[PDB]
Amino acid sequence: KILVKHVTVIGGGLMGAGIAQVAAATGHTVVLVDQTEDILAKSKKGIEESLRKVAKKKFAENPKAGDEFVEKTLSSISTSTDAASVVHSTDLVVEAIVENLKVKSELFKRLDKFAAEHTIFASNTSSLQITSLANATTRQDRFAGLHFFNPVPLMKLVEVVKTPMTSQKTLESLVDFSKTLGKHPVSCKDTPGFIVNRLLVPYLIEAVRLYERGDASKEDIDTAMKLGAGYPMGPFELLDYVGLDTTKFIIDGWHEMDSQNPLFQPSPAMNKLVAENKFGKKTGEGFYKYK
Amino acid sequence: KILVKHVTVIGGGLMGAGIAQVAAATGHTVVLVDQTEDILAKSKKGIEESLRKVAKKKFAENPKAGDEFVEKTLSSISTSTDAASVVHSTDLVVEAIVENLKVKSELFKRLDKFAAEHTIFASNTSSLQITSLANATTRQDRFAGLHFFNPVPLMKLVEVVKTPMTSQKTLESLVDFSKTLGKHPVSCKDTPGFIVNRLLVPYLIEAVRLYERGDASKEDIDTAMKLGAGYPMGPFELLDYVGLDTTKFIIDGWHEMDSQNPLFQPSPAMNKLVAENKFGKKTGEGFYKYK
Ligand SMILES: NC(=O)c1ccc[n+]([C@@H]2O[C@H](COP(=O)([O-])OP(=O)(O)OC[C@H]3O[C@@H](n4cnc5c(N)ncnc54)[C@H](O)[C@@H]3O)[C@@H](O)[C@H]2O)c1
Ligand SMILES: NC(=O)c1ccc[n+]([C@@H]2O[C@H](COP(=O)([O-])OP(=O)(O)OC[C@H]3O[C@@H](n4cnc5c(N)ncnc54)[C@H](O)[C@@H]3O)[C@@H](O)[C@H]2O)c1
Repeated sequence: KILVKHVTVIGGGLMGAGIAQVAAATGHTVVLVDQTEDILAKSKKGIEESLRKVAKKKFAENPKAGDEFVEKTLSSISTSTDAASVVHSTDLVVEAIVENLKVKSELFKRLDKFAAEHTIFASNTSSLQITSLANATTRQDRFAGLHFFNPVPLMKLVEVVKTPMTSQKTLESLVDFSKTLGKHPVSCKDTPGFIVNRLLVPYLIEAVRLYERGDASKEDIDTAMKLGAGYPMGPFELLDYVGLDTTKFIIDGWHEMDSQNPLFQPSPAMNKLVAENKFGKKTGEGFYKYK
Repeated sequence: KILVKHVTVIGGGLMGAGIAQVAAATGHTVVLVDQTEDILAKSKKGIEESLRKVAKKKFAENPKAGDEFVEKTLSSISTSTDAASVVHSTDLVVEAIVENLKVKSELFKRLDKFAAEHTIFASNTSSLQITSLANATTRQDRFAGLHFFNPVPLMKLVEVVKTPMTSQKTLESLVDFSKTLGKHPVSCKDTPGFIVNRLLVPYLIEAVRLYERGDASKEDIDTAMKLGAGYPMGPFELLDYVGLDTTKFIIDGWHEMDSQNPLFQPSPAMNKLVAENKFGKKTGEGFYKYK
């Protein structure tokens, strides 16, 4: 196998900035690639802001050590606006840019030409096929899905999505890497939703459907799931936290890849808030209205 | 309305015992009923302990008022082998006997006679229609669902199921009662699974379906939902914990009542297990082996 040391992260937004911070904090050389040197500027700023928040907790009884952690860490993170030139020496490329088949495809198709032979490609896509992406390269044996959860620094889970073409050497390399990140890996097939989302989202909708038929109220349904099922958040809050447009996007996508399926029908009450920019907490209002 | 002071709890089983307990423990004057004397004894003995567990290790400050308290409470819990001889004065009958429509149905048709006027009837059924139980009487406006979660003394939720026949007086009556037990009531129509199980069980099966499909492993699914969703238990752990039969039951039932929904579509894998008495923990083997 291979030991991942140098990690190139493409896309420096929510997920990527996260994957960056974590890879660093656990002693990995990280190159953070995005489109504008200014995007990268803001990107890194946030990572610093997030690292300090973590430092006041992890080194609360010694701020000096705290301040060191942030410096040392944050230094292991370098940036670039052109992945093309920093990938001939990287061990792993973790992609987490716009959820768009066309765009990712071009990126990988291009990167497949520059990255070194041993380099592993991994997409953090929640809804596309890890197989489509992999076939946009001649490196399929070294391509997989590394699906993280937001916020990355906090979520201990990671799904290692394999296609029929992914070699066992690649996996082990990715499972180790994952652990080094202080995360816990679960093996999954290239199927819609992987594990979590496939069992979580259909559930969130059913709760909306149950609300639409008038059988119970939003408030009660949440209270019920939280106190009766032991869930951290009721389905209605959860949807507001992860964002309706995010969820809507995913659900419609599956719905197409299988329209005659009941579990994927569009929740009209859910297409309201979306078509009205009530996406969730991102925008201060969804099923609930936030301060 | 009615301020439920006296209570009758038909059935001293798992649920009955909790209700009986939590009830008396909250000022109410309970009465425990079952079929045999051997039974009634054990139920009350097992109550004591639980009370003490919420005593010995509970009541941090002053330990003293425990064996006193445990008596005050335990002392206000009569016991009969015939409900007919008691419903005469109670003002709330909570049934929690074997999950059988006929059996559960006749009992009610009977008690409807000997019962008092004001008296309210509630069933703790999880898989039957409250409406069809209420019609085994002529007190439909005072018959409702009272659904508790195991273990009663701990789980602080209670689903208050109303039939299109249940009266407003009868609901607020039950709500107040629910609240004076420290429990938090949520209202819901008489639909299958009410709220919780309606949203919980299809997910458990979906989990099992994902496994059967071969997409992932029992262990990974479990690790996934626990670490990614935040759930206390993985779908297969939880299933083995509530019993494959208990779960099989509920599903087949809702399936007959609607065989076209794929949600209720039974899982071969689960029948195969139940078909060879592997119900889970109460057998030491469900999807997992125990000892
Ligand atoms: N946020 C979630 O809830 C979540 C969870 C898991 C996985 N994901 C997946 O992660 C990916 C990104 O999600 P996000 O929330 O981090 O996104 P985002 O919208 O916060 O940021 C995407 C970043 O990608 C950059 N980008 C876009 N096109 C690019 C290109 N061609 N080259 C280089 N950089 C480019 C942007 O400039 C932007 O900073 C998606 O594929 C999505 O499916 C999202
Ligand atoms: N245990 C759960 O997870 C759960 C949760 C909610 C609701 N319920 C519902 O509660 C009811 C009982 O479940 P349980 O788990 O408490 O079972 P259980 O078997 O522990 O308790 C039922 C009690 O009823 C008694 N009984 C049987 N037939 C009787 C009759 N004709 N007259 C008087 N007493 C009789 C039994 O001897 C037994 O002690 C069912 O209707 C079920 O759907 C169960």
